[PDB]
Amino acid sequence: MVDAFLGTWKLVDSKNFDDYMKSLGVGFATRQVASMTKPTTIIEKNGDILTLKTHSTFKNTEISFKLGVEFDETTADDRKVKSIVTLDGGKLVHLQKWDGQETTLVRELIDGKLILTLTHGTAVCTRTYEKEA
Ligand SMILES: O=C(O)C(F)(F)C(F)(F)C(F)(F)C(F)(F)C(F)(F)C(F)(F)C(F)(F)F
Ligand SMILES: O=C(O)C(F)(F)C(F)(F)C(F)(F)C(F)(F)C(F)(F)C(F)(F)C(F)(F)F
Repeated sequence: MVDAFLGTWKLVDSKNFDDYMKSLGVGFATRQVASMTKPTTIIEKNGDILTLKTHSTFKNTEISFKLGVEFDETTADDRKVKSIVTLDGGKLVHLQKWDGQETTLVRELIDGKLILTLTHGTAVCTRTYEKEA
């Protein structure tokens, strides 16, 4: 039931991303660049395999994963994590686990916009994406 997430999305709003990055220990110079970067997220499916690409002028990432099946991931900030993505309440919930820590990356559709909520520790960041043709 992931179909409405699929496509190409552009960042159009960000709240508290610096807080989130700082909670994860990202260095100030990197946070400075990241705060001014507007990534493009591409979400594709091939049967029950999703691929999620994040493209920007700074860093790119790509993950592929089966819904509800754990996968190894190396994050943009070089954390080596155990990840799982599942559909929960109509949201794509990506949970990353490493060193007993956790962070969630939750995507929900609200009025045709894709809202990404990032939570680590007490930091909660909300990033809004709009669909590109
Ligand atoms: O897709 C997005 O909009 C996003 F927020 F930029 C992000 F790519 F998910 C991200 F959170 F920045 C991240 F790259 F995944 C990150 F978590 F790795 C990090 F940069 F925030 C960290 F702080 F962890 F390094
Ligand atoms: O610590 C880092 O070096 C990092 F995680 F790679 C990052 F630079 F923070 C970063 F994630 F690239 C980013 F800058 F935060 C970003 F803004 F590029 C991103 F999050 F947008 C994207 F997802 F593209 F990596």
